[PDB]
Formats: sequence, structure tokens, C-alpha cells
Amino acid sequence: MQIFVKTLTGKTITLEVEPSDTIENVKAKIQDKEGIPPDQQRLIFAGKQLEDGRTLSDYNIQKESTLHLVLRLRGXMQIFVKTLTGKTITLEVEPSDTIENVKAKIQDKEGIPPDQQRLIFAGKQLEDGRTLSDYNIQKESTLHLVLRLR
Amino acid sequence: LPYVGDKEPLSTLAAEFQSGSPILQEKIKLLGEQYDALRRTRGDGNCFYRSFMFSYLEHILETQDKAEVERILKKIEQCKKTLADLGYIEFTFEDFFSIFIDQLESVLQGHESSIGAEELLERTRDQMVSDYVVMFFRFVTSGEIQRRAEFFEPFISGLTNSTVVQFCKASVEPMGEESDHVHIIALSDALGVPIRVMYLDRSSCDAGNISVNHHDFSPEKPYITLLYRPGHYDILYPK
Repeated sequence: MQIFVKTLTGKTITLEVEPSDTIENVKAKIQDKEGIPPDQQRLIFAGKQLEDGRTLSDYNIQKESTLHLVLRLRGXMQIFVKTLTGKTITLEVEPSDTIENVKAKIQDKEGIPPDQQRLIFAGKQLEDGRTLSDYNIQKESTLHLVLRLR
Repeated sequence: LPYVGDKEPLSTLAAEFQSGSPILQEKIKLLGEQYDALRRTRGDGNCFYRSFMFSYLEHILETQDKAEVERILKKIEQCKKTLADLGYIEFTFEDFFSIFIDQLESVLQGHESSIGAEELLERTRDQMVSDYVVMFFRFVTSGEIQRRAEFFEPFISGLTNSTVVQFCKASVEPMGEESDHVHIIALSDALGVPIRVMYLDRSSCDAGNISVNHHDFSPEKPYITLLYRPGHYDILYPK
């Protein structure tokens, strides 16, 4: 079945999809058409954003439903991360990042295995599935990195 | 925390990722083949607007493009008018318009005000000029989004759950409110200046064949080029 994706410059992308496809499958089809990496897209239907492990069916998306494509271009926000070795690094972040996403960014810069990471802010351990906005952590805060093995 | 940093070589970018992701190390290698330098901008809510401010004013400083200045002043008048037609009282935006217009003319050489690279740097590094110019750009953005509420509504309703008017007042106009794709399309159309955004993340769909992708905003290579890493803009300088 076809579906259409409208872009902020008025383009209309036509996709071949199946009702059981995931949003990540659709983003892959959009990457093939447009050259936008899937991690850079935000798909929208009926005023709702579409989450990666859900299907077109899950959002009632049927034949010739029109979605909308926004690029992930939100900024500004940097936070600091101080390790216990006195190294401080800067991190590019968004309030919607999970603490998990934050650990994957710390791996991007310092190669530290995310399984080894623990992030302390305000006397507590920061939980993997909450966001920076859940904690009201804003720009130029300093998170504190701590390592544990197993 | 300086609102806008000195020119650094790309080696400082590459040092941030030296001990980390190979994808990013390679993307930065590849970015070096086209860009000499970067200017880090402070990572507060206005980093895109601050990057744009300084990149454009530095462009007019370096180019002495009087014709670009005339053209953009026309676009700024039309913006003044659309904010008027939308119920904004002049005392709410026209001070921001005056500060920016004056910056623009100060960067043109020849006469009295005329400033050089260093005074422009300290001006955009000084809260009480930089902030006013950020606000000017936010109001031009708000004007352009509300002028086109019908085109932007489906994207904004999914971004926020707001109305276009809501969006404008809560997400675009206030200082510090982070910007996104809608903001950029709006400002670039409204002022008619093109932007190249180099996207630096860990994506790599084609293993072993790595490129840095980019998104163009074009109402002729964009003379505004920004580095973007998910969450944050700095300024790029091409070779």
C-alpha cells in the first residue's frame, strides 16, 4: 500500500509500505528515497510522533494516509560530564534524551562502555529510561560519571 | 561559556572523539576535507540563533556585500509589517529590529560606527547586544510561522501538541527556548539567507563507506554553514 510523507519544503514523498511495518522500516524507506539517515527523522501522524518499535497499524495508518517529516534539528544544549579522574568533557544533548542516550554519547566521546557507566546528579543515580527533562537537568549542569564492572 | 568562541582548527573537534567512536572520528576526518575551522558557540537555548547572528554578520563584514545588506533590509521591513498585522505592538519588537539593523550597518566599512572583526566579536560576546539580536531573530521567526500558520500547523502539532500561536509564544519568542527544524525553515525563508547544516552523528547505514550528510535551507553554496551534533550548533568555515 502507498503512503505519503510531506516535508517542510512542500515535497511529497511516496512510499510503498505494509500495515505491519515498523516506523523504523518506514524511516529506512525514506532514507533510500531522500538520503536522510533514519536517526535524523521524526515522523508525525495526526499530531502524534511515531515511535520506532510501533507499526503503521498501531497508529491507525491505512492506505494513502499522509504523514509528516521533520528533521531532528533541535538545539541549543550542552551539559558537562566530570569523571572521577578530573577530566571534564562537554556533551551535546536534548531534554528528551534518555540517560541511556546520554551514556551512548559519552561512549561516542570517551569510548567508555555504556554497561560500565553510572551517572550521578544531585546526590542520586540517574535512571536509564528517564530523560534529562524528567530530572530538570538543563544546560551547563555537571553530571558525574562513575564506573562499575560486573 | 563565551557566547561565541575564537576560531579553532578542526583538531579540537577531533580530540573530543579521539578515544571514542570510529564512525565519528571518520566523519570528522571527512569534514576536515571541506572545512578549515569551527567557532564553538555556547550551548544555551539560543546556540542556533547565536551561530546564525555571528555567521551572517561576519559574512557581511568579510564580503562588504552592500547589495546583500539592501536586500535583507527589505526582507526585514516586510517582517516588521507582518508582525504589525498580527497585533504585536511595536514596543514589543521594534527595539530588537533597531539593534540588529544598527549592527548590520556597523559591519559595513567606510563611515563612523564601522567596526572590525574584534569589536564584532566582543559585541556578540556581550550579553547586552547578543541577546537583543537573538530576540530580533526569534521575532522574525515567530512572524514567519504565524504568517504561514496553515502550512506549519501539521508539523507543530506533532512536535509539541501546541497550536501554531501557542508554539510561537512558548517555543519561538522567549529567550532560551530551543529551536528546531520549523524555526530554521521560518527564519531562512523570512530573511532569505541560505543555511548549510552539517549533521555529525554516529549513523552509518553503509558499513565502511562513510559520509557526512547535510541539510540545505535555500529560499550557490550556503555562506552560513553550521556544525550540528544532536542537540547543538557551532559555526563552520569552509576551505
